[PDB]
Amino acid sequence: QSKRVDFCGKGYHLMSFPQSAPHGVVFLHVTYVPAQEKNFTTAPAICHD
Amino acid sequence: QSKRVDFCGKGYHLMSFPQSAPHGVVFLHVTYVPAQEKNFTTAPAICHDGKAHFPREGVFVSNGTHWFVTQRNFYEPQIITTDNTFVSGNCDVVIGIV
Amino acid sequence: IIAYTMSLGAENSVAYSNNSIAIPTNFTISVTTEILPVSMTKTSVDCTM
Amino acid sequence: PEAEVQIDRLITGRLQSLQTYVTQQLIRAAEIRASANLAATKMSECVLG
Amino acid sequence: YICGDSTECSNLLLQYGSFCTQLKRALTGIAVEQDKNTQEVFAQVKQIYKTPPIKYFGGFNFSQILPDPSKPSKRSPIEDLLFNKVTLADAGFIKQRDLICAQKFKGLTVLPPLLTDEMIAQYTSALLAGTITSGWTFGAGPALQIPFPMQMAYRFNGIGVTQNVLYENQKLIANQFNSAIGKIQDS
Repeated sequence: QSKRVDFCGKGYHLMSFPQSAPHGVVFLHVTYVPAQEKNFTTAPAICHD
Repeated sequence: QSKRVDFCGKGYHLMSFPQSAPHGVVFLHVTYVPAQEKNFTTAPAICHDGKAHFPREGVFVSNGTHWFVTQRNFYEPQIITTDNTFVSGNCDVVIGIV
Repeated sequence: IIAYTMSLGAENSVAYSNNSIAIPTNFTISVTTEILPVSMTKTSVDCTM
Repeated sequence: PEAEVQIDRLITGRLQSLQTYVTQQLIRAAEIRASANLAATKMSECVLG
Repeated sequence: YICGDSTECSNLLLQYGSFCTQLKRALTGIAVEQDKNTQEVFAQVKQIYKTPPIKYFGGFNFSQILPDPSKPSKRSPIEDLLFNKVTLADAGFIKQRDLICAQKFKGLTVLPPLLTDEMIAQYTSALLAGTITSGWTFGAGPALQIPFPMQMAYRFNGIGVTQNVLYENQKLIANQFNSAIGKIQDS
């Protein structure tokens, strides 16, 4: 599994499957694509006591 | 953010900024460079009462009197707790345990 | 104009021992440039001219 | 008038031979450059990290 | 190469003119490119690092890869073995029955490289001293010393293996490493 961005397809890479082709190879890059985001209010730290 | 060494500039890579150029591209590689290091006495493990203690994320260092856990790329000493360390084995098998 | 054997680099002996470690207490945010070619000038040649 | 065309035949032979040699040297130099870029990448990513 | 250099044959290469200069430019570019290739591969450090005079690294024996000072080449046993297994045919020297390098008399010379074998060996020695005494820290800033078992315990965490696996089997891992380095010369 590769952490290289867009080396193994667009998105967060999970798996890849080779397939034989005439004079070449075809990869089926299984990537994790985020979807349906929602806005939230964030903070760098929480002050308790 | 690339973990490949010297692929995105010298140092620990943080960001890069492309710039347009005639017949080319110019990258501005923002890297993290450590500086102002100090010598510390280290140990692979801490022997408390027969158990061997190893750091979860950091490193055991000493200032000469007391031992601390600090993170690996920045000096930030912390008290050696069971939250910072994990227990594996006993004290008889680790070479250099203190 | 002088001629010389090239200085291959600075000389540094790392203070190695079996129980000493060096950890930085500060840091430096460094920005460096990398100029790298992409394309070249497209030319077209007339045969008979 | 006849030695000129004989040596022009020979000189064009040596011109073609030298141009062929430099074309193969440029192709092999591109191959060695690709191998050396791979070697430098392996040095930086295997030895320095 | 074209003309016998005892003749007016060279007075007809002016009829073609810009062709020999184009080869001399192209071969000069190839030569500078080869020197650039060697410089990019081996000059990865700006400082020449040295090992400590006590070569004890927690049981890991690096004597077959560190340079041997008892030999004038200042190379490792593996490097001294590698230069002996390549039947080298360069002629990058001034020294003048005949061998294959009698092709110099036809105008075909060999230029010596900018970095000699000793300087490449010193770059390799600096890289080895850095990666033994400092880990990956010398390649991303200043060299930071660390014990080599502690370095290997950092390197076990990079592959998903906890630190106590190394320290409870340090002698075994050192013996496996020393056996595996010794099989490189045999292979």
